[PDB]
Amino acid sequence: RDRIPLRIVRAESELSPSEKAYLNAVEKGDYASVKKSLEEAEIYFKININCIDPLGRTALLIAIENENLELIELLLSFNVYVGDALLHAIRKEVVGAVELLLNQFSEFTPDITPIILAAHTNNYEIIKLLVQKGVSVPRPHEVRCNCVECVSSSDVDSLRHSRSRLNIYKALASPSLIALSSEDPFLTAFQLSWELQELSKVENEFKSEYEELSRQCKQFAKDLLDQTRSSRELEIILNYRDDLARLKLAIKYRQKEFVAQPNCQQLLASRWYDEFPGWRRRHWAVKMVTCFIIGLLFPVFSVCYLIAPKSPLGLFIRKPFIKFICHTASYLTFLFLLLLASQDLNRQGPPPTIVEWMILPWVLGFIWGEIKQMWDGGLQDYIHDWWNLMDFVMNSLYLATISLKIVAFVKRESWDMWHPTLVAEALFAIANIFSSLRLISLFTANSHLGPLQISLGRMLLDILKFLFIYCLVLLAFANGLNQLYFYYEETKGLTCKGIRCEKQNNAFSTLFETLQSLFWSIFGLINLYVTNVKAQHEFTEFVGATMFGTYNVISLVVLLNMLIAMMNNSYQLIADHADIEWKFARTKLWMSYFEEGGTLPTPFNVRAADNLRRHHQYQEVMRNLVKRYVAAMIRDAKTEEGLTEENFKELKQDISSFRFEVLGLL
Amino acid sequence: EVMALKDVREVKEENTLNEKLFLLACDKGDYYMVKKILEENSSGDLNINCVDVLGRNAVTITIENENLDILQLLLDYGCQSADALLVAIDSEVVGAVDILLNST
Ligand SMILES: Cn1c(=O)n(CCCO)c(=O)c2c1nc(Oc1cccc(OC(F)(F)F)c1)n2Cc1ccc(Cl)cc1
Ligand SMILES: Cn1c(=O)n(CCCO)c(=O)c2c1nc(Oc1cccc(OC(F)(F)F)c1)n2Cc1ccc(Cl)cc1
Ligand SMILES: [Ca+2]
Ligand SMILES: [Zn+2]
Repeated sequence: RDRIPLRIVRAESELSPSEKAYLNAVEKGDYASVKKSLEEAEIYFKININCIDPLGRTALLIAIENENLELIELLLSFNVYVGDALLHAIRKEVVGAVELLLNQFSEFTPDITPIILAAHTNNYEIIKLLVQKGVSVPRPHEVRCNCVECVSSSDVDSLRHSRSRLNIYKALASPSLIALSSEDPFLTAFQLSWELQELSKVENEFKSEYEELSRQCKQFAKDLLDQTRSSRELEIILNYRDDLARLKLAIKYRQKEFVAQPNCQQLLASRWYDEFPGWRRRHWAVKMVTCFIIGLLFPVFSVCYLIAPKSPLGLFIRKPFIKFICHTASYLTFLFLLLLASQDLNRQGPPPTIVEWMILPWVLGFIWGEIKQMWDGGLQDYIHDWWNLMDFVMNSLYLATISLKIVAFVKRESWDMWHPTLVAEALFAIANIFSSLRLISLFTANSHLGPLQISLGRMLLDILKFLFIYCLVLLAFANGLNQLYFYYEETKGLTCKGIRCEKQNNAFSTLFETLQSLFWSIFGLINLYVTNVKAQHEFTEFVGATMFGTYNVISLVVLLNMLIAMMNNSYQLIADHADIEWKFARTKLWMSYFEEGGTLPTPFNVRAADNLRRHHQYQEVMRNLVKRYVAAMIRDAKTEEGLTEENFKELKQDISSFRFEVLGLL
Repeated sequence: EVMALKDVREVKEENTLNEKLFLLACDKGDYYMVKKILEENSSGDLNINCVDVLGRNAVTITIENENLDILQLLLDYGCQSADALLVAIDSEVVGAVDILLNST
């Protein structure tokens, strides 16, 4: 046939014409006709009270989507089939669900109770009514739970269990339920954000939903910080503890929205510039002059607080800005010592007292500082920051240099290449490189270079993810060049073997030289005649040349520009909101320098009633905070909102019901 | 187990149900019914001013919902403003500001 026949394969339920007239009159919001229809439905008639449309639109459900309080009261009066229409009233976000509270397929999941849908809809009055009726949510299991019953439930229906856990965690992460049921909504928001992050880590599927939930919780915490209106309230919140203990908790739980708050940053800048007003107001040259004269006079303030702590010069180190200035002055003094150390002829070196003997303790002070950092945070906090890893390898290289110098002491152009003097000098050079690259981490304090460094630090992961693919390509081409070129390994008459000669030769004889040559081929530092063998075999020379060419194409033309494009997209995604990340890093630096421990730079460091009062103060101020917050979201939700089709349906149906009521009256 | 949920921050007092009926009457626009409730206020069973669940006063329901008859009704019978001229300014209406001339 040239025509497609059409029919309803799933015909579903059908309605009587009287039932259709009943449903249409309910949709019109009619008093008299609907009341009369139910009155004839009381006696034995065709009209059934529990008439369900094939669209799943019962007169109960239609009146719920009709929002007419008189009509829904009429329908509950003669006891229609109440199924999931309570959940429909929850979804519609109408306060008329209290009437149902006072009184086939399902569109919702069987796990969904009224409180879960109320928290999903995020209406304060509805959740308040539901918890006033008395309602307990089901308990979600832990992020790494071990329950035999829950495992068996996963074996029966894994899909229903995963949907159940997602629904419970979406109900708990609702801001209204947190503000209405939790003892400490800031602590609840922090713990819930951490739990949702670890849940998205464990559950690779449904990861976007958990990330959205965690970001929603962080946004709720940031909004609750927005609602504050006094520095006293900030000092109550941030210093609460059961010392900026809550700010420490926000730092630990990685709440970059909470930390980068303008009011929280106001308090942090007030505490950082302790009794130091007008620092930003003064001229840039003037403030850099003051910084230079504080950092130049560093030993007099650091000798104080070691002998006389209560002196005003001893108390000058109490200010965290002066402490940071003294620490960075110490570090540029260490780098100045390294520079003069860079600027004899003995098998074992006597210790060069003139410039290279005062480095030894300063390295010892660095080791003591890293040990103190190891004590404060365990192993995960140290390995969490990459800069602590850089400091660890710097101190390892310095300790290895000292050990090799000692080994040389107890034990040119004549020594073996494995002499401890040469290896000690090389390790000292690499440690100098790391120690001078340590300065780039001090740009977080500066405003101009801070987001730059943070964006680079969190794009280094994408750089490494590209360099893994580059490593695979490099290994493949190096294996090919090794297999092709290792029968022509020259042995006689070479004054210099390898690519690092004035006349390049033996570039592809072994695997290690092939890796080095293919690395240097990126920068154009390997000439074209390294692929020419001494023999006459021009075919193998051409295969080596075209293999070098194809590698050069893959590395320079393809993969490098792919790295450029990936960096473009990554830097777009990062500099969309990198300011909050930079302020988070600056707060981490400031609060690391806020501690009473480590006040000495690495040169010279070598009750129930009070708890009840703090608890009541925090409680009262946060009743004020949640009242302001719910007023704010009620005001916001009342504007900048599209009406769409449902509001027009309600507004037109009110005029229709009014017209029918007037026609009944007149 | 099952976590128990309860209103740990229930500052709103239910008081009497007649406050709720009056607040619903301001949200429906029944001028004569609210006049009857103000006559009952003159009798003294329920108060003129009642902060609702949403933390708002009756004149704020007159202003934010933008109808002037009930606002003139409580202004004739006497009512607590409690920072209501700023709410009238917030709604960007001119008439209610004018009668007011005659949380943030
Ligand atoms: C820093 N570095 C270096 O200095 N030399 C010169 C040593 C003496 O010539 C190298 O040969 C050298 C090197 N990094 C190298 O691997 C990279 C891996 C990933 C990225 C990358 O960066 C870029 F994608 F290429 F940009 C480079 N290789 C190649 C190599 C050498 C030995 C071994 Cl076992 C494994 C790999
Ligand atoms: C891989 N490769 C190569 O190794 N050699 C060196 C061989 C010994 O010298 C080449 O001369 C060589 C080559 N691909 C080549 O054409 C390309 C076409 C398109 C893109 C491209 O990539 C890039 F855009 F350039 F990046 C390169 N040509 C040029 C060529 C030479 C001879 C003949 Cl008949 C035809 C084309
Ligand atoms: Ca450190
Ligand atoms: Zn479990």
